Amino acid sequence: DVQLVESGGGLVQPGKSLRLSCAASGFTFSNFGMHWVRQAPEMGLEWVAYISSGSTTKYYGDTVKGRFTISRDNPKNTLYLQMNSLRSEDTAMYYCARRPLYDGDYGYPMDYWGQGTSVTVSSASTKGPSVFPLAPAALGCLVKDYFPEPVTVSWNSGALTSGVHTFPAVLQSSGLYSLSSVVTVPICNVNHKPSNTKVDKK
Amino acid sequence: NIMLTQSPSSLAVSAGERVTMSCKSTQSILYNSNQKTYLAWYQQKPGQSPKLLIYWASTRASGVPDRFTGSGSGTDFTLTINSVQPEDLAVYYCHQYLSAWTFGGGTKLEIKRTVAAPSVFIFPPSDEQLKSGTASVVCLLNNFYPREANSQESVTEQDSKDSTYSLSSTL
Amino acid sequence: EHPDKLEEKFPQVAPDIIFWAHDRFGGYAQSGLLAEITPDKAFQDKLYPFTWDAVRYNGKLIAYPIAVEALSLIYNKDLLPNPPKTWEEIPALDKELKLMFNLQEPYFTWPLIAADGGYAFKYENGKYDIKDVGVDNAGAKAGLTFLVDLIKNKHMNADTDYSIAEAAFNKGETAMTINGPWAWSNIYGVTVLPTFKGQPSKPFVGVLSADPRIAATMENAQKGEIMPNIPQMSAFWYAVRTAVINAASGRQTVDQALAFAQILIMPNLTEEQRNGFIQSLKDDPSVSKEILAEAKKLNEHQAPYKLVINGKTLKGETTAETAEKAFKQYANDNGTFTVTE
Amino acid sequence: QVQLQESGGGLVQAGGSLRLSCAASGSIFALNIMGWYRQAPGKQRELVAAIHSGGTTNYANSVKGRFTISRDNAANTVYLQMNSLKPEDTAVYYCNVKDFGAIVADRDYWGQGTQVTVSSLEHH
Amino acid sequence: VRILTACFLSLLILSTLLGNTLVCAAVIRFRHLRSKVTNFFVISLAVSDLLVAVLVMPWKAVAEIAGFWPFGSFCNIWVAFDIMCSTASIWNLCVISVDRYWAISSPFRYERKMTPKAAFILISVAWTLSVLISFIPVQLSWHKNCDSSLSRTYAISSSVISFYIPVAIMIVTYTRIYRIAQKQIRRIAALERAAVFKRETKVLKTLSVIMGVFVCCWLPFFILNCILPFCCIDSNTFDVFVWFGWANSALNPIIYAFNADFRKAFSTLL
Ligand SMILES: CCN(CC)C(=O)[C@@H]1C=C2c3cccc4[nH]cc(c34)C[C@H]2N(C)C1
Ligand SMILES: OC[C@H]1O[C@H](O[C@H]2[C@H](O)[C@@H](O)[C@@H](O)O[C@@H]2CO)[C@H](O)[C@@H](O)[C@@H]1O
Repeated sequence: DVQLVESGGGLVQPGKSLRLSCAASGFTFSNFGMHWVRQAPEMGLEWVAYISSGSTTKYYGDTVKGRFTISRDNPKNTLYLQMNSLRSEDTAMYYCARRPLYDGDYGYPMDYWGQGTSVTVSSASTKGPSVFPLAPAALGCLVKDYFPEPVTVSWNSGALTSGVHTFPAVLQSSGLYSLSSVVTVPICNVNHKPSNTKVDKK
Repeated sequence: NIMLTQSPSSLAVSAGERVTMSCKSTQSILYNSNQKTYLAWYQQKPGQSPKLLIYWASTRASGVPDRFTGSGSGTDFTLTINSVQPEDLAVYYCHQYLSAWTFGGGTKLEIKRTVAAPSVFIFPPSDEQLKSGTASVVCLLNNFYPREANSQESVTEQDSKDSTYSLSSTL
Repeated sequence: EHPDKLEEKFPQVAPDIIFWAHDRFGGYAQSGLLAEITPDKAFQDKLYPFTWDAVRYNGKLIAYPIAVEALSLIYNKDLLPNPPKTWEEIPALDKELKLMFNLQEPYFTWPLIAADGGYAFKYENGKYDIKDVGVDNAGAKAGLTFLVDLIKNKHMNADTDYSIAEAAFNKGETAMTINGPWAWSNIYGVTVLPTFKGQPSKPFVGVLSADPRIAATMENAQKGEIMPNIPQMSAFWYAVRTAVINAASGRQTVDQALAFAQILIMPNLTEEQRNGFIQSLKDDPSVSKEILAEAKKLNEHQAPYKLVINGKTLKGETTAETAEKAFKQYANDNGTFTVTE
Repeated sequence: QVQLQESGGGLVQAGGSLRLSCAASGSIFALNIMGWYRQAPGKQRELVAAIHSGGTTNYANSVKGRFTISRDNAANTVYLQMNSLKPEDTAVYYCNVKDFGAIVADRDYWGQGTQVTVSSLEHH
Repeated sequence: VRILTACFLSLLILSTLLGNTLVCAAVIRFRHLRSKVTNFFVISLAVSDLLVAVLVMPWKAVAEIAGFWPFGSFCNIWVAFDIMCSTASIWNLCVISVDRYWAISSPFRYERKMTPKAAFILISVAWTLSVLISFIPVQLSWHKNCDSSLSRTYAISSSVISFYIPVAIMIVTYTRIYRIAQKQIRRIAALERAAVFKRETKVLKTLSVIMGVFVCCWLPFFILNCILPFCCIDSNTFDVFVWFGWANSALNPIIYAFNADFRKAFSTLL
């Protein structure tokens, strides 16, 4: 089936450039146009840019025109978004979405969306996460001292799903983030891409 | 750049109850060629990308349950769910693709249920945490129906399987 | 047979064989109206190579050349002993007697427009540039403004045509005219076209395809250029024609006529966009240049270090003393460089 | 009083052409400026084009060449031609009449403008 | 008759104060009024006019009522304030005329060049010139009950740099405006005749009501101030002309702050 994946996100400083990439598979990429959209808690969903099938017409948002540049490489079925002069509001989760052929005749809007890449802008430096195992039935793990938001936890390498609770992270007083992952049993693995850390809680 | 507005910001209804959400447009989005109104609705679950439910404001997409119905015209549109299932806990966004693509504010929907009792647990700070100097005890309260139970707390999103919240607090 | 508007009758009809210039055969072959006849080496040897080059298009031979035609200044020796050498002296000689040619067809007046450098579909690197249309340059502007000034100076009629000019020249009324070899059988002396602003006249050479007079004709030809063979010529001609009808009749100024021609030349623009640009040029000539720039812009749019930990409870990887100290601090906060416990 | 009746706005495909017309009824002094502005939802009102009674015209840097404003000889009817329309051109187009009847000041007349929408759909 | 004189003078001061206060309030209360750059100049004028009714007119009125100058050690500062306010008002009128001409002749360039910063700079330049011509010569004894006799050279210089040159500037400005308006009206009339005077008369009447008032109010005062030092004319007529030039301050807003916008503001405010 149609599949879209995104990459290139991470932690960048304000004003720096970033080349977000998107790979599409399962369909004739050269036929369908593409859209880059962004979502953030302060603005919700917000369309960023759009490129046509043949790269003849390109459209950009009102607050991003001139700063961002959308392009595509059809021989390799890839989409690219070069972001420049990144401001403080550009932090968001960016998704790629195809455009059905000739929406004017059939009316089919953007249907397939990718996985999305989270981009955060700030002057602070990256910091690896620290794990603390909280044993008691239920056992948890506290992930603290990590500034970047992108982070995931998997209990027993994903062997079970029932009874797992990954609490949303919150802004710590020291400017960092902290979360908790607890399992109610009748060891885990924490991955952090922005800092490239794969840690074992226990 | 047509702007859209969603009157219901956040509401909670019981399982199986008929719910409806309205959407207001700043101008007409009717196409004179095919005489079709160009408006669509997307569903984004917690931790997932948006999912197209209805397009053209009248035609339901493929694989979408029949409980979702779209109606309206001009600048007033309506999305109705005759029987909201626990799996339907998600955010509904209105979107238009006739003019410049824009998205609305979103309608957060929650599921109301019985008052479930919370399960309480406590965990002192581990030795590895005390080594750095932190002695923040961790309190946990699983299976809250209500969202309310140097301290900071975090609540899990209402799961679409049991419809119960879970809270944690630390020093 | 010779039906009127043959160049315009043939497209809608498609005669077994058509005798017309090669400039129109381009558009005919673009759609497949002319049959690709196979020539013979013996037949190519008996003809000149420049004729084959003129009739060549896309690297294939379409039809057989017949003869080469070029415009020349035909004057009556009974009226003046020597012909004028420069256009600037015609307004004087004329007013000393009291030039007349076909003012309807643009092919007869194009030499004056191109004399000062006017061109269309510039020939660069051996190929025509369809995007580079220089009909609005300073040379064409000067040529057309001089033409309309001469028309307004009571020197040439605004409704004259080939028939009227020929009838006036045969009766000895006009002193000189501009005509090619086809007018000799109906009709004196002939010479090169007069220069304009020091520059020579550039008449188009029309090679038909399926002596002092010849000397003057070949001189006018080598002073000019061979007509292109791209399909965009026919329409272009029509555009120029309108400009002429917009210049001699005084319906609008020179800038407006040239802008109309430029807009009509662009084939990619639809009818609605063409009419919109025409109205924009009509109601506001102050920014006509920017309007033409935007029209061109739209023409190209519709064109078809690392750390590894192996402790008893914490194991994995994460991301020289400057970095080793930071790695040690991170490990301490956790309770290729590798550390184990 | 001065009345401004605007018309010509509506739905149009991208790249097409549109001719808006505003009729001004009432006594208007000779020295006066007639212009078209655009206001988008959420954004502010910006200048699109303007024309003086002397024939001089003025356009913005984003609509120079694409848009063209003009006025009638005696009917005081303002025409605005728009070609190569873009999706970002959808807005409410207002007609501003700046009259200099009082030399010490100027009076601005508006006609509530009209909506204009530019589509972005594909066909064939 | 002295009682009647007092009544009249007080009525004039109260009317000036009320006009200036109403103008200032209507300007600072609404936002669409302050959006226009030219209006800034008016504010300055109003401010100046207000001062004329606060620190200048009441003192002279009470002095003429009492018949002498009771305010000891106050004549110098009072004359300084009077000269400053007069020069400020004259330069405000001049710059207002210049701004109107620049907006009428070339509005496309006026809307881009004339900015609030430029208006503030012009107002500050005018105020600094007024201060330099009023306070510096009086405080340094260069201008020499109380009558404040005046030297010839200083009086001539002040009258030339504060009345004659601004008057000529305003005259040429209004002449250019009238010529442009006449050209436009003639063009419109020719167009109407080809399609098959009241407007010029209206323009002339407007320009008259605008200029001739200030002319007849401030010409004889300066004429006497320039003729008296050379010598004569009596002080009663000089005081009458000074009072006329001061009433011109109250008449200013009726001419420069009485358009449709100001009328609507006054209607919706009260
Ligand atoms: C009879 C005596 N008084 C009053 C004390 C004057 O002469 C005042 C002096 C003035 C005066 C002097 C010199 C320069 C000027 N600019 C503007 C004025 C001005 C105003 C003008 N006021 C009206 C009268
Ligand atoms: O309308 C202008 C016309 O010019 C040409 O035809 C010339 C040709 O050079 C001669 O063979 C002779 O017939 O005089 C003609 C003038 O009409 C072009 O060949 C033609 O395309 C164009 O319409």
